[PDB]
Amino acid sequence: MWHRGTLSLLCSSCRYVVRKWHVPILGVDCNANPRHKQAL
Amino acid sequence: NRNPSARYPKKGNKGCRPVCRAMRKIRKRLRTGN
Amino acid sequence: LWRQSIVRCADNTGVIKACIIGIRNKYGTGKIGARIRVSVRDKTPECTAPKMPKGVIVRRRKETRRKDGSYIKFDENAFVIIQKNKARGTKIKGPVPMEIRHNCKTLARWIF
Amino acid sequence: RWRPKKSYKKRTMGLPSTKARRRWAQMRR
Amino acid sequence: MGVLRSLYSRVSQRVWSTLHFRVGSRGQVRTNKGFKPTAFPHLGAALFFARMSKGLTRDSVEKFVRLNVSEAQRQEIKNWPGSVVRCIENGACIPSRELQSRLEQVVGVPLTRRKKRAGNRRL
Amino acid sequence: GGGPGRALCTPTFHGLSDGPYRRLKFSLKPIRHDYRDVLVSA
Amino acid sequence: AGHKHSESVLQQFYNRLPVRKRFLKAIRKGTLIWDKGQVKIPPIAMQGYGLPNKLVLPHQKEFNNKLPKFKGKINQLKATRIWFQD
Amino acid sequence: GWSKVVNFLNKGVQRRPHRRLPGQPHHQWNMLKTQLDQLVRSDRLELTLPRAHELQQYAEELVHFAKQNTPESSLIVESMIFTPAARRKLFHELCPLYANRPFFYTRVVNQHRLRMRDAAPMA
Amino acid sequence: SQSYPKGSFHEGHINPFADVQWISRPFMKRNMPRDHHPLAKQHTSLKAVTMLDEESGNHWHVLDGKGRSVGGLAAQVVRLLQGKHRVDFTPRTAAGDSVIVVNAIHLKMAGHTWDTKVYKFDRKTHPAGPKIITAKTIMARNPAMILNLAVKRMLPPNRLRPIMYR
Amino acid sequence: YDSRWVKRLDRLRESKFYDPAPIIKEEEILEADKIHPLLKKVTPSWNSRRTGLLAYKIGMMSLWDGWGERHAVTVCQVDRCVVMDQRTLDKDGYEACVMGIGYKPIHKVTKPMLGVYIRSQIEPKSRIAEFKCSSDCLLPVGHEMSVRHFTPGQQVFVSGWSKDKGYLGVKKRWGFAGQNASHGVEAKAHSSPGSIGQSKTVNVVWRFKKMAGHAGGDPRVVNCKVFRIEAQRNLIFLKGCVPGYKGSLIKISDARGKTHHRHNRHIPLHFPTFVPEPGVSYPVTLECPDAEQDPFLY
Amino acid sequence: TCRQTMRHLQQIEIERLDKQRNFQVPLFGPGDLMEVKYELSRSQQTFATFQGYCVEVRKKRLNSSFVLRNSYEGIGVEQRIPLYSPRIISLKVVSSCASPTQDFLLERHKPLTRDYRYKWKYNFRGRWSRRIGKHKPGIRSVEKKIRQR
Amino acid sequence: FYYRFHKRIGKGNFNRYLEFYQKPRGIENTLRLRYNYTPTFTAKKRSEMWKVNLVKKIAHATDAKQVLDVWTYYRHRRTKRPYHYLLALQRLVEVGGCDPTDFRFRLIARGIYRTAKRFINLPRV
RNA sequence: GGACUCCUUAACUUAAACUGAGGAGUCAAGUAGGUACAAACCGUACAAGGAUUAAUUAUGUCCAAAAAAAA
RNA sequence: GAGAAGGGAAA
RNA sequence: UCAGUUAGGAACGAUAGUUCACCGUCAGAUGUAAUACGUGAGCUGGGUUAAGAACGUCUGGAGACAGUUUGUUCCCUAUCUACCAUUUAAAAAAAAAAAA
RNA sequence: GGAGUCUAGCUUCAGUUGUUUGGUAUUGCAUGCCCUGAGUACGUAAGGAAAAGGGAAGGUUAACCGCUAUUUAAACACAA
RNA sequence: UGGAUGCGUUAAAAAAAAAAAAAAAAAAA
RNA sequence: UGGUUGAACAAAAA
RNA sequence: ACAGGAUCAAAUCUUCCUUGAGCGACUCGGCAGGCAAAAAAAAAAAAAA
Ligand SMILES: [Zn+2]
Repeated sequence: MWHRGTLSLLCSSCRYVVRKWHVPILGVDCNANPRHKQAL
Repeated sequence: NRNPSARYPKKGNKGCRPVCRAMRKIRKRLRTGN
Repeated sequence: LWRQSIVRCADNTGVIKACIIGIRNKYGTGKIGARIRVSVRDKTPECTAPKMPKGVIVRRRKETRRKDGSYIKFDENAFVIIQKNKARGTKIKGPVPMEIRHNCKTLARWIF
Repeated sequence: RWRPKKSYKKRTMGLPSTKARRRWAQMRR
Repeated sequence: MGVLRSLYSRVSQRVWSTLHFRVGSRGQVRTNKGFKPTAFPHLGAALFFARMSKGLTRDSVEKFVRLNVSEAQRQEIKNWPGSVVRCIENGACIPSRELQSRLEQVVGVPLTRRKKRAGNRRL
Repeated sequence: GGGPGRALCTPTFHGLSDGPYRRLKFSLKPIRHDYRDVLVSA
Repeated sequence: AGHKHSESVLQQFYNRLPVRKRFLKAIRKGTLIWDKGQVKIPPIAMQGYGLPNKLVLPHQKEFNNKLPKFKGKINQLKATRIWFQD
Repeated sequence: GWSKVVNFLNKGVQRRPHRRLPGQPHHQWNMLKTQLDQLVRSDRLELTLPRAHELQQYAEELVHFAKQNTPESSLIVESMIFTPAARRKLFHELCPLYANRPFFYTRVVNQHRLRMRDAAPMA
Repeated sequence: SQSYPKGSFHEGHINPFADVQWISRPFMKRNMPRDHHPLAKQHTSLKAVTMLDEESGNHWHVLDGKGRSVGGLAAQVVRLLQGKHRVDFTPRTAAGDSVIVVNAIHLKMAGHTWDTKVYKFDRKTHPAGPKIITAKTIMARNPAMILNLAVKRMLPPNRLRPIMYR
Repeated sequence: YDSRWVKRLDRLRESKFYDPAPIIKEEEILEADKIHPLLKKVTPSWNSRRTGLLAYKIGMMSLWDGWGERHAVTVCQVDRCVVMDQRTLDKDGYEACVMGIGYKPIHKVTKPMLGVYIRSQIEPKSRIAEFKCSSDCLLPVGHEMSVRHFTPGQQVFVSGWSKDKGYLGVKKRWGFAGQNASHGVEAKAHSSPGSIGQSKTVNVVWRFKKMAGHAGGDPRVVNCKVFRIEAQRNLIFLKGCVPGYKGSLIKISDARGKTHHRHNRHIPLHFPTFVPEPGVSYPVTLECPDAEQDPFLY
Repeated sequence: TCRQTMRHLQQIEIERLDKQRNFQVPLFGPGDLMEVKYELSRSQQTFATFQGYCVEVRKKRLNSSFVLRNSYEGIGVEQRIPLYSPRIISLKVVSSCASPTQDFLLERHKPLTRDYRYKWKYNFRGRWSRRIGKHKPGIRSVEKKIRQR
Repeated sequence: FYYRFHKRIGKGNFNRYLEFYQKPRGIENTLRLRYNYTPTFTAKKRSEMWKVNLVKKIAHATDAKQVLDVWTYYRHRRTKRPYHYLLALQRLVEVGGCDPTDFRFRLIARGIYRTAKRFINLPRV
């Protein structure tokens, strides 16, 4: 996962999501590129 | 930063404390940057 | 046995004595059959061994406890050079204990 | 100089019982 | 799954077989000193309360009863339709004295007024 | 020293009048052994 | 506190918070914030969208309120970039 | 000092089988032998309670080995005793006197009084 | 290896744009307290009962804690314990009545407090600092402590606090 | 209560007056007179946990196993360990077996304890202790625990009290390094503890700090392997070492947790305890099973 | 009673070991040449025969042992063997030195006198002790003492 | 003085708690309440007035139910005396007896057994 | 040849209870209140002395802690 | 509803 | 990189006053930082910052050098806080005499 | 309003609330090296794992004295 | 006929465990 | 919403 | 304590109810044991006459 201080949509299939990690975390999920998977 | 000068005033001080920096530093930054 | 101990060579490689420079014992409880590294201090004119060979201890002066309650000790501390999991020499002089855990035992005349 | 790590002194589980610990428990009762 | 289950499942596994050797709180509503079976409407209710206090499953209780009871009682258990412990707790079937004794051995408390035998005689 | 509270807003208990039975301590008198003698509790 | 004789006012404020050390770690790292007795996810700044009015100056409130507003959920959000407002 | 320190410092301590007298071991042995000789000559000695308790065992040993009448026991008694008067008294009076006594030829009596000069318990 | 326990936000929606970002509970949905099925609908709550005893002078309040906020109940309980509702209140005695609170298991804390809150207990000269216990752990072991620890620290810190606590 | 020299001499002469050794049988039969009428077998459930028992540490000796391997072993004796009562939820609020062991002279016993012993119909006991257990594993009052409670080869969790060593400094109590014996070291520093804490910042000495004190006398637990049992004298030979003095009380119970999962999962155990059948013959001495592989293989 | 129980257990263990043993231990002592054949590995059926002179017999009932010593190819080697070890196959006396000297070395004896209570090795002067006589620090000689007596 | 009194967490189990509508075993606070401030006149009078009111209400009672109710009401007031016990027993006999197994009467019987050796006229009891 | 707050400045790393200027306020040499806790901020119908009356100052109104939510 | 950033804990 | 209900651990030497380092062995697990660069009323005193004395260098000199050397008294019986040990009790010292 | 003993509750290394014919279940945990899986999966070859267990060193903490070593001792009463 | 120590031997399991020093409906001793 | 959940997912919503 | 109570009245061996939890449990009540002596690593080991 790409750990960031900011999130951005890199392509048309990126979307924003909330992950239930140690805490609630914002992130980006992508069907096309695994490298587009981000976590703020 | 550290308490003796970085401490903000509180309701009842009218924005001033005897050894405070924060207010004047903020005003100077607002006036001419850093 | 421990660091700075002086040990003889049991095999016929020509090394007369060496000084232990590597061993895993914090206290001087160096067991027989323990892996050691030595620095050669005396050798025969024909000896071809390296200056810093590794090996295993086969004899020691301090008594060793056997699993059946017996105790065995020798009159010298001796080791054998090991290379590629094999003894560099072809023969090892004197008797050796049974607990060495290395096929070098087969090169000894007696296995007690 | 070189020093050993001695990380065993930081152990927090499996500590043997001591008079100090038992006195502590008595105090906290 | 793979050679490893989910960590949630592993934690639930560890917690599933927790066995405490204490009753360490008097603020709990559970079997304790001075338990009275008659505080409940019937034997089924008392048994359910005691089993829940112990933290045991109906299946385990029934298995213990079946494996420790006599041969004739085992045959009766087999003949009975459904699960005997469930029926007893639901108040659908009346247990026998041996069955009740094994249930009491399991749950640690009596389910009816326990009768003690004295040797007293009036002259 | 002072604190987050108000120094002079802590009420202190006191009497709004004076009288002669402030310090009269309580003590036990002897009690009847025969309350059956009273008609109300005869 | 402890072996740190003198620390910053902000660090002391974090140290005094009555929460689990891992939520406190999130607060220190900036993925969570302490606000009015609660631990919350920080407000989200969305490029091209107006911020919540509470975060802007009183004279800027009208201009901020006149900006476009997002009233959906995180899945619907089409903003090009987002980050925690600070 | 403080009396409770005796308890504090003796918590978990064993009693010494032999009470140690002042000086080095050779001096202690010489003192014990001299006092044994004097005890033989006088039939009774006023001592401190610990010293009587210490010398009793050597008196018993002297009598026990003197009775046996063998060269080995004679040499043992010789190593224990110093003076010809003590030797004569032992062999010619105590041995016939104890001929039929199997053991336990001495006694220690606590006087239950502290010595005036130094408050030493006496016996 | 070990990892964080599953909190209340692992079992429901999370809306980061809302003030109440996720619903928090003392336990999981399957672990929340409930009434035994056949032994339900037999009881009702008067929610509050008062007993006056003019002879001994020790009066009693009995309160239902089902559905009440911890702090909201604690403030009222502190008032009653101090006796500030009485015209003969005196700061120098435990001048209030006695209080019984039931249904502490059903107390509510708004927001994410059930997941976030912790309680500290000092340990003198202890190198590891105070012992910290989780709010969920306290709710599982002894729900009454949740109300007790709020009431205690809402009471004045003078030497009368233990008496009113008792 | 004799003198020091008298006690020393009696210790020296002790050996000359020992009783002749008894004759140990090979097999024994148990009749109804030695079996509690209410003792009956039970098949355990998942939660069933048996009771422990009490023994006296007697001594230690070296024994050879089947392969010829020598093991140091500790001998413990279950000296008339008898169940005296049962704790129950309704009657006591918890579950356990109360066990008394040993013999105490009546002139040393107190009257109320004498009444307890008379009610139990037993001789005066030396010590009494509880063993928490499952409801199904409760034993009947009056039953006498036998070493046959433990299957040889099983792992046992043993608790005891360590001996007292008196007042000791840091060097002997905690093995502190001290200082060099030479090189100008001051006399007070040869065996000193050195520093005892941090400085003005924290301004304390931390609790549980290691310092001088009265050493020993702590409750210590260990694991042992049941090496051998002799039913005639109720002797149990446990592999290893056990805390305490010779003649000190010892609690012995089944291994638990990791030890049970790793060692006792397949060794069958008697539940609630060994339940003899009248008329059947049993071995007097039982040994633990031998190792499958030859210990002297290398 | 604990010690007597230990003694009884020792005796019964010795009896069982003697019953299971298939040969007779010979009479031997210090100075005797002895040959012991013992097991090396049971599964591999390997054995070892050691021949050496007896230098110690430690009699402790069940814990009794004996020490043999010999030189092989100029290398000394000595071995302590428990007397009742079940891994011994055979034990024989090659040569015997039966003599009153051997009987003495085998027997336990007692001090001739009580003079050992002097403990002369503790008749010493310390480094910082005051100079009583011309004795240097350490153990003091007794020549002057004897001369004066 | 300092009144040391603490409420502890304990070792309960309330996860997936089920409500049976059965009372718990005991009250949480069982440590003695030792007041650390001296009472006032009214406070001490209320504390001590049971010594009068108990005997007065025993005399006024004309039924075993009333006698036992009064005794139960004053159950916690210490310290009861042999004449208190004797007055209770005499009033019970006069009113016409009661069930000797009623827990209220069991309080009296257990108290009598507790103070048996301190009775001067045990035969009257 | 004083300190701090405020306004305007020069020097400083648009740093320092830093250094140096021009003016007001407090302290210095001014209590009791607020501002969490040892001068410099807020406020005073500023403290001769006594008392169980009263006032909207700053600033508050869930509890510690005085002060609103009838029908 | 606020450096509410003394402690509790409130819409 | 991120993450814990934070669980067990990371050996010794040559030259050297050294820290950090360089080199050698073992191992095949660089750890980093703080605690008055933790700790000298707990230890040492090698470097380093007095009196002596010498070399180089500067002055006319006495003298000197953020140059190099050799020699050179490291105190304190612990009152309080802290900690580790430690402790019969209602009584087994004395006294406690009311009611009117 | 008394005593003897065994104990409940409370306290304690780190820390969590995670369980509903046959019928779940004492594993929280974790340096390296060796053996089993296996020269297998994977790979053109070279090379080369995992799930589950077991052995041998090394070290740390604690206890213990049957053995070993060191150091120390002691040397006493069968027979009526 | 023995004692201490490790250079010897054993264990490394239990923590609701081992264990403890204050039974407590007693609210004015 | 589902013990589905270590750095993994499904349903519904707008 | 099977101690008290109910009944068209109980298998020997109580069908039930009461006994707030039959005083936490079991005992004692001329019970209980601080110091001395004599012993004594924690402990244990002497009946009185
Ligand atoms: Zn994408």
